[PDB]
Amino acid sequence: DKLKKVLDKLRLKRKDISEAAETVNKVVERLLRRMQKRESEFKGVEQLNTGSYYEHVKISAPNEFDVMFKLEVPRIELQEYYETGAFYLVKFKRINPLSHFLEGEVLSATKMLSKFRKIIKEEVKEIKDIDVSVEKEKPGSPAVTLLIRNPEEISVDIILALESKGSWPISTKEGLPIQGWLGTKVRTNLRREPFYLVPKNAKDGNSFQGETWRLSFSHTEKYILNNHGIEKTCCESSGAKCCRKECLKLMKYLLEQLKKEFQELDAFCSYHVKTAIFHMWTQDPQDSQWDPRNLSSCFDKLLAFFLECLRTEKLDHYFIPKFNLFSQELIDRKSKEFLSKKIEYERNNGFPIFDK
Amino acid sequence: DKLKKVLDKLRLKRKDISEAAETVNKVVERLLRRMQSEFKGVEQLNTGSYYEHVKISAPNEFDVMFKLEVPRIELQEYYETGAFYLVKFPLSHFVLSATKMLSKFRKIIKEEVKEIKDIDVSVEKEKPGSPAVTLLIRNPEEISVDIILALESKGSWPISTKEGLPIQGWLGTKVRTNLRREPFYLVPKQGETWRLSFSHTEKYILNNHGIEKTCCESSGAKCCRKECLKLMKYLLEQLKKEFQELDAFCSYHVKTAIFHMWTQDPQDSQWDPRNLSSCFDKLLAFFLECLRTEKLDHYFIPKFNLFSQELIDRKSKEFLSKKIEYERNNGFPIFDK
DNA sequence: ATCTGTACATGTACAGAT
DNA sequence: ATCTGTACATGTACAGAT
DNA sequence: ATCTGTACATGTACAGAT
DNA sequence: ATCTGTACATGTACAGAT
Ligand SMILES: Nc1ncnc2c1ncn2[C@@H]1O[C@H](COP(=O)(O)OP(=O)(O)OP(=O)(O)O)[C@@H](O)[C@H]1O
Ligand SMILES: Nc1ncnc2c1ncn2[C@@H]1O[C@H](COP(=O)(O)OP(=O)(O)OP(=O)(O)O)[C@@H](O)[C@H]1O
Ligand SMILES: [Mn+2]
Ligand SMILES: [Mn+2]
Ligand SMILES: [Mn+2]
Ligand SMILES: [Mn+2]
Ligand SMILES: [Zn+2]
Ligand SMILES: [Zn+2]
Repeated sequence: DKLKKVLDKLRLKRKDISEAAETVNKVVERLLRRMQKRESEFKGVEQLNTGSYYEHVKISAPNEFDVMFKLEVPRIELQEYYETGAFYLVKFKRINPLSHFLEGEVLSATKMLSKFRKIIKEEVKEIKDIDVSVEKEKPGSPAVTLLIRNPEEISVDIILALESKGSWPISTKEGLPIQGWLGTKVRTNLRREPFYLVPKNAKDGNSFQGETWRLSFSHTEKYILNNHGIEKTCCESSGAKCCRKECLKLMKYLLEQLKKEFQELDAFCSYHVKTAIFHMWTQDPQDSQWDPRNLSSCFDKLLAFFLECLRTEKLDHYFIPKFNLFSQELIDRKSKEFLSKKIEYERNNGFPIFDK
Repeated sequence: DKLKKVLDKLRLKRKDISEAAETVNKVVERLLRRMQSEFKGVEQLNTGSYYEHVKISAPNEFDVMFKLEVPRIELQEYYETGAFYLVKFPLSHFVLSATKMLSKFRKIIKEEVKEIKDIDVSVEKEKPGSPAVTLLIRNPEEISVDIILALESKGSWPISTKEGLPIQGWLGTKVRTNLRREPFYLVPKQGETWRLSFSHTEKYILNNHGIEKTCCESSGAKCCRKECLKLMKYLLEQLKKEFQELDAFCSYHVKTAIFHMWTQDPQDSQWDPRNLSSCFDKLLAFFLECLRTEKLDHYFIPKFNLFSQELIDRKSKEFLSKKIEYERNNGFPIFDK
């Protein structure tokens, strides 16, 4: 009852969805078209909608959309970047529209993301129907973000991705541990899907950065979010309804509200809570451990789990086990302790940040 | 005990599987070579008990579709039968006559089988009522192969199936929609009549049969759904072996009955291996109810009654009920031979 | 005359709305 | 409960290119 | 267009642990 | 008797090379 009314707050409205989806699809269509025209290096690029809005876990308002422009790159080998698991150099044996981005065998991420961005910037200029601009480039972002004033503000991340259809890299062998939850045939099929590489695009000044790519599994996460039960009928019209997505929404909201207020929490992002809950879904595979009548227990055990990840400084990538999103090298212990105390406070005081 | 012991008997042996399959693959590989003639573009889809892992006793009967992609055919229902259709609009020299198409198809097989000199393999006399060209093979052991000619249509499933495949509370709506996006097939049966085939859909179900995704997987629990199919298949095989009065029954009847039971009883825990006996017994009970009411509807085509008087005589159904009721109430003597 | 990328046409799970 | 807009998977048509 | 290569599902088999 | 783990065998989906 307490949290059922928070979810009612977080529920998107069909009117806002229509209006936001109407505009967003128009801009994305045009951008996809221009990509195909002339002698564009990105001809052949294909579209994949990913992220919260397409998983039906986008909360509060349909105001941020993530879409991937994926380019199939054949004949490709990969140099893992310093045993980090998630970052790679892309190389080419053979000797190609991507020639202008080559740097002798190795493919440049920033060169390719700059040209990409240039094309988007230009194509946005020729849009007089709607109020749309390109956000200033952010470090670490593989995206070209559109800022739309549809009266209301709307972000769109155009994510540039390489597509490889070969078997996933060995750093993911022990990843995606869904055998006791979605099972082994689901895991095999998912791992027959392509894998994706997005530009790391850091500006830390370290070697290789600028030619460093990062693995992406947004497509697999989209599948998992919309096929999340041990029973095939979970949340279907002739099935029982679980509270897995509702729990993700509340956790997302906790982090969003806190992040709006305290900039100490800049290190953190919603992908953290997304990863923590994929683990909880593996830990607690049965649909009967996400009964909507136990919403509070379920939300509380997800918080308990997240608290332990913050304290023990460990939150493994769901797809790349050896990569720790809560490593010291990524977030201070101070930043983690600060969030740990803020979560315990909300936890033991009636969640007053939900009423803001 | 009894039933575990019987299941041990019916279990195929790795060695016999290895021997039969390599010989069977040789003939199908060679036959499918030849076909791509008017059947160029024919693709091989393996079907039936052996490929569903419910073949019992011996690997001695294999089923194969040679399906043919055929575009924008008009379909027309046969006097409201449900499952039989006339087909209208390379294959020009055949309304598409199933009889005609089958015969040339047959002619090719026959011709090519005559060229095989490394395997003892002949073509069985044509059986009226069979859409199959059947091969009889001798390794030192007898093995028969059904080469099934199918048309493949990539459009919506016909209207008579709209209420079919009632898997919604079992395998669910997403599975049902994806299955119905697969193509549907048409198979020869009056001379130009074809029949719908869903062997491809039945193969997926047999191998994705649980309400939980992990059913019968390495990180899941075993159910006894396939063992019940095997036991019921065995009971009918042994009865037909002995009673010519049961000539009109076939294993597909048993298969159809258990699909209904799997829909009636969707939860994996209703098919617990610790409950093999009751599960078997309630399958027997359901099958007798089908006999008693003369009603066993095609799982994909609900109006089509496989147990109508028109196809199986009232006498034959009561004869099979008497014999099953007997074996049921006597501890299955027939399982002992 | 044919071929074929692009995009209309069809159907339905999901979840908001009445 | 039923009605219903969006997203998305797959089947097909046809303008414009061959 | 056709075929090999790869991965892992579905089986059977058999011994050592329960 | 049943269960676990390893070995052994076939089927099948699809990347990619020719
Ligand atoms: N740090 C990251 N590492 C790996 N994948 C990430 C990371 N950040 C985002 N992604 C992927 O990109 C998608 C879009 O990210 P985004 O930050 O918009 O979050 P979201 O999941 O869409 O939710 P919301 O935008 O409502 O916070 C994520 O769903 C995830 O699949
Ligand atoms: N009357 C029928 N109607 C529809 N499909 C049928 C019919 N008879 C057989 N089939 C299809 O052809 C397949 C092969 O049939 P067949 O007679 O070989 O039985 P089976 O299921 O393979 O089992 P087994 O040979 O072990 O008894 C079946 O599995 C089914 O898909
Ligand atoms: Mn998002
Ligand atoms: Mn984003
Ligand atoms: Mn068979
Ligand atoms: Mn057969
Ligand atoms: Zn659910
Ligand atoms: Zn099972």
